Amino acid sequence: TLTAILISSVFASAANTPTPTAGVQAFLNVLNSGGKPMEQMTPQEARQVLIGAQQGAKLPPAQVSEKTIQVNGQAIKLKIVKPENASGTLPAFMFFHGGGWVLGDFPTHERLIRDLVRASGAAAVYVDYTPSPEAHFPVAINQAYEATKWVAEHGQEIGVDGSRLGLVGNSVGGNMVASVALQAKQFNGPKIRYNVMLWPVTDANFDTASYNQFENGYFLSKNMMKWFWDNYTTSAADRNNILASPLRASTAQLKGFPETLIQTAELDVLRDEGEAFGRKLDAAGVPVTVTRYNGMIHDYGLLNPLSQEPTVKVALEQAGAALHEHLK
Amino acid sequence: TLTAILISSVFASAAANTPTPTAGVQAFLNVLNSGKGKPMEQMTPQEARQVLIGAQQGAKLPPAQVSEKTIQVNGQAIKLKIVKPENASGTLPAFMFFHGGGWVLGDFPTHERLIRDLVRASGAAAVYVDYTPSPEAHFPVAINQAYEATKWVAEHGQEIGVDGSRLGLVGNSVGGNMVASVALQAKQFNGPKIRYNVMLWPVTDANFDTASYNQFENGYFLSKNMMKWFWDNYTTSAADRNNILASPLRASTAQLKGFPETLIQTAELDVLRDEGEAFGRKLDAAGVPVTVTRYNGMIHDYGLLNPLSQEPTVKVALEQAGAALHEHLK
Repeated sequence: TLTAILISSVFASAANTPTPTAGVQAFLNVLNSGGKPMEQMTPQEARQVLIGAQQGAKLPPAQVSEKTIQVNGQAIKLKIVKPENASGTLPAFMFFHGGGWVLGDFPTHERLIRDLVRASGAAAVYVDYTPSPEAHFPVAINQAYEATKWVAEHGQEIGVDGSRLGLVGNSVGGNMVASVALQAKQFNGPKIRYNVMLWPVTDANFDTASYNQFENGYFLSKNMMKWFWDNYTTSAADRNNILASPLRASTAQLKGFPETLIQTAELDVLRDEGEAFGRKLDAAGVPVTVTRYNGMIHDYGLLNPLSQEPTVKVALEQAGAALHEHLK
Repeated sequence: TLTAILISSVFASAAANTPTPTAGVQAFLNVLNSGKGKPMEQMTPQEARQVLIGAQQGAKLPPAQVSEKTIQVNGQAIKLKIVKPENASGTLPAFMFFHGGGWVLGDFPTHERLIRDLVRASGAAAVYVDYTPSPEAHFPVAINQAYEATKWVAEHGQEIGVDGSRLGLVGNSVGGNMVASVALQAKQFNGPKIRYNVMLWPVTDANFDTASYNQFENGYFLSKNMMKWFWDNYTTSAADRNNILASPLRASTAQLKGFPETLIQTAELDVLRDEGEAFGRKLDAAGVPVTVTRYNGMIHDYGLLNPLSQEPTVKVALEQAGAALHEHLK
């Protein structure tokens, strides 16, 4: 009886090219119809673009606190985010924000951070590193490492088990994850349970296939990336330093890197260098997972206008679930 | 000074995003491709079934509870296997589980480790459906059994300790095809309600000419000739292959409107990769909430094959599928 209907005309019908999802396309359509390119702005002007765009988002419940640490004649501001009904001592992850070294701060990233805390059950420790061009390489990655060391050694002071410590970051913050992990390897600690590199920057080069395919029109442009790198450091030697361009590390330099998750966006100039870095990690014996989220642009999980995109909600839940498993 | 070390030669670099297997997947392929047996499509169904049975046999299973129930629908009996978290007691949401194997291969034991992993990661009960294999049956027997079993759980789930109103659909390969087929029947027949679909490296079209079909046609376990053989055992009818319950990629936007919220996982080095990703794009164009995740370095059935159950990507991918399902079954 059913089989007759199933084979009938009731169910008759009549190239995997990258395209944004409908929700991402709607965001891009307005952006691309707008004005002045970011690389022609001052740092202050560019910072305000992200501040104004992120302002006023609905924040999911979480507990936020603040601590300023003193390390090696340096004050470092931390913002600590915990699940709303947190009790007892929690594992933690450092959180390194994106923004091309020039942009970004805690409020711009707060919704993303809260999403990752909720999905992982772990405390986030945001590091308020000095932006570029006020500082150049390697000021911020040094601050990031020193703050990581402080949490590992003193984390009980903020209710965290510093022995169960991850590193999480988006974009240049994902670069910062790799930079802190490589410092920790060279300096014999602290131990890191897991890295989450969200759509990371991994190389000071602008000629991968994805750089060419998504050069303009996909929110993050090639020229923005060049501007960001120029504000960070114009030194060829710095750009050849694995703490800036971790894609340039050899297999031997990557051996022993922490277990890692890399998320990439299908329509992101940075996609190919993030995926390539994952392949290099695996060749060095590092346990690594690389997930490409189709239809997405760079910073899909950051931009508050995209916070209800189905892929965004799933991707961040999935990053949190992986983190939770590795912080037990 | 600390900066001095960071800018120093200590950190100078000592040292094209081409698809390659991870080291662990390559090790598995080297064992597999070392065998001197004949191609699967030259085997009898029984011989081919034994290949997958043996590949999966003897694996460590993570803790879970397993039970069985045979249901009677429209005069036909359908065997179910029900998998719950080890410490389950209390009503749970559920997902139907449709196994893969090209319609010819597969069963519960071959898929048990995968099913248990998804149950543990999601907290939900799995209801495996023992559909009739091909060529013993052809289209649409198995997808009808799958739909009838789904309807039964929705209406009678209390009998197995499940809230049938919170019901997902999960399957790998042709099982992911079966997810879409059951969802499209449910839309046509006005129920049951489905919270979430998880299509794991699915078959979506009876065509063999996508770029991934050509790039990965041999050497990556699942071959183009295997896929043609599986389809041929399932149905050689052109009309059936043009039916959206067999080739859901051929559905129009209007036919896909209202499909349940969906997660699709694809493997980078899988003939089926492109049709799975293309189906996700079609769902999104029809207003369906859909996430498509490609796992790099993986072959087809990365999450099924027990020799790959300790591959880092596998463990993470299945945890991530379970987390998405948990969020949608609350």
